[PDB]
Amino acid sequence: LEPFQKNFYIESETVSSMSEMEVEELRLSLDNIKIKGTGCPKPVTKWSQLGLSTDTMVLITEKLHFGSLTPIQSQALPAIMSGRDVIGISKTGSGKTISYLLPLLRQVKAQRPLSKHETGPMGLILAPTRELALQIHEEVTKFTEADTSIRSVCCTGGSEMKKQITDLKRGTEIVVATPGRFIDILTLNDGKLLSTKRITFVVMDEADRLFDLGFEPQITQIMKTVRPDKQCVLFSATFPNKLRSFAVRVLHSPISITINSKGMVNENVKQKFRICHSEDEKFDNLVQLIHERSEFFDEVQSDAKAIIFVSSQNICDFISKKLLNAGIVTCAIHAGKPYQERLMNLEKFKREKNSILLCTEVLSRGLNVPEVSLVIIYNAVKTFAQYVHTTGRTARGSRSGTAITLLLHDELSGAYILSKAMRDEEIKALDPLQAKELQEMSAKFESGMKK
Ligand SMILES: Nc1ncnc2c1ncn2[C@@H]1O[C@H](COP(=O)(O)OP(=O)(O)O)[C@@H](O)[C@H]1O
Ligand SMILES: [Mg+2]
Repeated sequence: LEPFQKNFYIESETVSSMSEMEVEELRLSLDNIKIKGTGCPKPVTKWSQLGLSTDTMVLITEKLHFGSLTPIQSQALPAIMSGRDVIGISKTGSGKTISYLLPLLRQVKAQRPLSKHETGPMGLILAPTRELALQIHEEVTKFTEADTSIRSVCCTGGSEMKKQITDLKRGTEIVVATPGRFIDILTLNDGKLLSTKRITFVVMDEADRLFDLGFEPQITQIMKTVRPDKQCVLFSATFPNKLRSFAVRVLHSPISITINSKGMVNENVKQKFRICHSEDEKFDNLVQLIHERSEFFDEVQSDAKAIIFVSSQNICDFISKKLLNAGIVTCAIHAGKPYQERLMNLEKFKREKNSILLCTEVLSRGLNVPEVSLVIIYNAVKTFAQYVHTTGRTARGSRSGTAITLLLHDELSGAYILSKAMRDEEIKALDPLQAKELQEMSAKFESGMKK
């Protein structure tokens, strides 16, 4: 019942100044960060936005040379440092260790040191295997080497547990342990060797594996004995129902952070693109797509509408007229038409069988049209939010249709977005060449950015 500080995070002015629209775009760009729970702070983008110690900043930026945070770090660090229970779900190799380690270190460092009668630890990291525990312990050691105030001990079934004990005799601030082994240590020396009294921070790492390998009973037993108001975090590559059930029971008002759990675009949407080398070739492709649609219609005839999004009023006027020369009728809408003429076009589009709407991307914001069978993005969009909003005009659950982007060969940010928004399955099903050109473009954008 001794009071302890859990909430340390002071949001930097740079992050505070970020608008909610900017945060949404940032979360999309960081491998589709999705949050559940209330009061999650904005994600950070620099190590310097976190109030880390000078020494930690040196290790991270000058010895490990980390230049950017992973998505799970960007969002999990501020949330955990704000004292919240957090569930973090992110693919293997995405930096989950540091995501919990830096906040653990901060909380532990802030507390009253162990008195001579206190065994520790203050922090507990549970891992499903000896090998994993040892790895975590290595990281903990690295980040605590320069600081005498924090010791770590790795408690596993590692050859000489006898070499683990003698160490525990001296006390420790952090224990990294497999769950069965931790419980065993709790009974040694009449329960006087290692105590849970001062545990304020618990981490469950590789938590799906903690459960698969049969540790739920041990972990339940551990949670029941740690103080109820502990901070607890759970990190894992997957989040099966049984683990969720455990998490919900055991965590207090947790924040859930998932990194690319589902597609930012509805999975039923068929995403496509065509790379063109000039506006002329782009228009030729548009006409061809429209012709292929019409052929399909006859074939089917043994109401599927389309929207073409363009960037500007001028391009809208221009394409409407060119399509008409090619014998293609459209309803066009852009801010240069009076309100009545826009309504007229909307109602015509809705009323007419297999109609085509030509619309500027900004008129699409407040667009009163039902979802459609086909979206053609004539001018490739350059943000994730625009791409999700535009392709979303064909998202209709199981009855979703097709979204096609006409991409110029120098539209590197457009390629980058496609490369991240399309499904892995879609990218894999691409013709080797298409996939090659897309990746090169994406790569070019990526390098061009940092450099
Ligand atoms: N921001 C970062 N930039 C570069 N490398 C990182 C970053 N964060 C972590 N790493 C490194 O990436 C590797 C995998 O990190 P880890 O925490 O083991 O991933 P996970 O736990 O998600 O599988 C490790 O070598 C780790 O030190
Ligand atoms: Mg890990």
